[PDB]
Amino acid sequence: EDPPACGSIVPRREWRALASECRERLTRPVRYVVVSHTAGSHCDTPASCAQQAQNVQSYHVRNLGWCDVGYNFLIGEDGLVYEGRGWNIKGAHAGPTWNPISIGISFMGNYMNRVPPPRALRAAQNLLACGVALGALRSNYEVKGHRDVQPTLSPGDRLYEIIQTWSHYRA
Amino acid sequence: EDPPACGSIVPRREWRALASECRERLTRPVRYVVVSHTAGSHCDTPASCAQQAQNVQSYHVRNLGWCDVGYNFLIGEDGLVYEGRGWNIKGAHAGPTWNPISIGISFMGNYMNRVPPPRALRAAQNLLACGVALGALRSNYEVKGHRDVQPTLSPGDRLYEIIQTWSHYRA
Amino acid sequence: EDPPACGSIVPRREWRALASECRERLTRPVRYVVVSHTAGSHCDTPASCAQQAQNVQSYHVRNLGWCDVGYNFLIGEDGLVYEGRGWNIKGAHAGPTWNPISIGISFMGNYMNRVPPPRALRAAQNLLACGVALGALRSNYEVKGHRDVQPTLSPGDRLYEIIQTWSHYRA
Amino acid sequence: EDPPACGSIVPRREWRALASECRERLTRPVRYVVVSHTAGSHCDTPASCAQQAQNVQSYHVRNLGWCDVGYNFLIGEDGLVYEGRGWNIKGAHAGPTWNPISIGISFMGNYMNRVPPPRALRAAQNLLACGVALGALRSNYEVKGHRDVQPTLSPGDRLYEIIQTWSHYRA
Ligand SMILES: CCCCCCC/C=C/CCCCCC(=O)O[C@H](COC(=O)CCCCCC)CO[C@H]1O[C@H](CO)[C@@H](O)[C@H](O[C@@H]2O[C@H](C)[C@H](N)[C@H](O)[C@H]2NC(C)=O)[C@H]1O
Repeated sequence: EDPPACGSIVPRREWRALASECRERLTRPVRYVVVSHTAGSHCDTPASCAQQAQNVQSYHVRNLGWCDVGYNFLIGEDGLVYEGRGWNIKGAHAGPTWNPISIGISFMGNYMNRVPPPRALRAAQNLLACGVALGALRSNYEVKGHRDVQPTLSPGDRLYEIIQTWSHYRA
Repeated sequence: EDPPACGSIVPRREWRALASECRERLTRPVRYVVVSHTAGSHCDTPASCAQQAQNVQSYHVRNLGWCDVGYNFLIGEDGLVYEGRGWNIKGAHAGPTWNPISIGISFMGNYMNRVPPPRALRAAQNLLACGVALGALRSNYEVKGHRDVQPTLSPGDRLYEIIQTWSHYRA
Repeated sequence: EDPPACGSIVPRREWRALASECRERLTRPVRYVVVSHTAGSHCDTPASCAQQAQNVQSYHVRNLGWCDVGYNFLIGEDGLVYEGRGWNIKGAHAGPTWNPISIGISFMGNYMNRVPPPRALRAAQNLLACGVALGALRSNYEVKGHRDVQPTLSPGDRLYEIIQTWSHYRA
Repeated sequence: EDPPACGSIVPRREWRALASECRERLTRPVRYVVVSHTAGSHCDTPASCAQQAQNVQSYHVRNLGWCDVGYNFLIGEDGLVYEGRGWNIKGAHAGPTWNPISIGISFMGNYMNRVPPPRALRAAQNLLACGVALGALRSNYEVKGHRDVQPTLSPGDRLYEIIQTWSHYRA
């Protein structure tokens, strides 16, 4: 019934992100969502996750030389979502074919033999519903696992197994 | 005008590869080589390695819908090099910025907690030496680990540790 | 295969096409689409365009000796798509290398100094979407300029600039 | 900024439409499609037809005081479809009972003693199929004539007998 009717996100300033230099935009409404995992260590507190988001971005910006952390959003096990490039900026998370047409959300950690806590799954699914309500994502958007569009084990066997059951999943 | 027959490479026909639909070419001499691992199961016999190469290609062609296996060459633990897209066709292994200026060689297996056997490493260095002798690679080519140009664990912790010591490795 | 017959295409019979003698088939689904221009006269009415398509086929058949108009489909400035050899038959528009693995669509007119009207651009893009829907083209098909696969001016500088901005365009 | 709309519909702005002031919405997917003729002048080219859509709109807006042209979509004899109120906005073409539950498509011209060209009929069929793909029309919708729901000879005797032969028509 009123404008800002969706999910909470930790803003860039809050997790002390380096300023983005990316300018290429995505065309909303976006149809695809690609779920990946950072494949590294997980975090489970606002404190550790903010730090983890800073490290992921550092690697992408410092080492890979990218304009900003590749993901549009990051999901910490603290149950919070971390603002990446956002709903309107093209990400670098699934290749030249899917980057310009999807939203890349990455779960912080490695989920090959471990599943994310319920609160992390709720945060991600709450975020997608937020993207629909805002008009950032199509009402009939499609969820893919990173390994469905790129050769990689991401988002991890256990997590990949989870998203396959999701309402919007379409391999 | 010197022609060296230093190719102990297993032809696509020999490992029963599906025909390639790729047509884009690489401009020789190529300056970079990006080393990755398939992060899948490894193989130590010509027979099992031809089969694993088939699987890797099947994943890329049938699941990802690609023209061919993304790597220019694959390295088996059987100590043999398996022909991928070859020296002249641009591969799909390190992104839009690196694919067109590099040769991607991938070790079949996951090297986070395993090192490839000496014979696999010998195969890879001999393959790169052969590339220089043919004119396909610059004599002063630079080797990069996959994780140095893209966010990923590839080529695995132990293998990455090994290639960082290589003469041609560059930050 | 899939219920929806897609897009509005002017049937061969409607533009008074000479019967085709072509028999070689394409392998479904097709990966490539080569965009060309006829470099001939443009037409902006259903009548003038049915005539020009007849003229193009006439030149190809009667003067070049081809089994039919070499293009799989023709686009008119009248905003309609004119059926050539169709989705299932191999055309003659990009040479011995590409003809066997691509769909050739051609805009009727010379676009070195002119751009095709928006209706022609929309007709071309919906035809392709239709090809994908029909299973004739791969979901991840790639669009190429005629100049990218053969040494030619086709499809003309102005049109070439436009197809480069297309989502499925790959240099 | 991505690929354009299906059915190759000439956008409002392309046929130089006055801005719409309508707000009442239909709840897609819609169950009915009512076919009428404008009983106005006919046109057979993109230029003439854009002018006629302007004429029809001008009459409904300037003279009848409507928020926009009554029809959701207009079909020209040039074989193109012209965007009227579109898929989401309730039209004014079949009265208070039928306007809120149907999509109204109108053939530009008088068809009492004339049949519209095959392409105009194809554009109409193509428009309806693209409505389902978009999710605006019920995958299994129903088609009615103007005289089947209102006391009028619209869409004309000739055009009326043709739509009766359609596969989605309902008594
Ligand atoms: C200039 C012309 C180049 C093309 C010449 C080759 C002709 C035909 C090749 C096969 C087609 C590939 C392009 C279209 C495409 O299917 O995209 C891929 C997405 O999967 C799917 O659709 C799955 C369909 C299922 C969904 C059903 C609707 C990946 O995206 C890929 O696109 C490019 C080429 O493959 C690569 O540069 C890119 O590089 C890299 O390649 C490496 C695998 C690397 N590890 C990286 O992952 C990638 N780069 C980045 C930055 O992520 C790669 O991931």
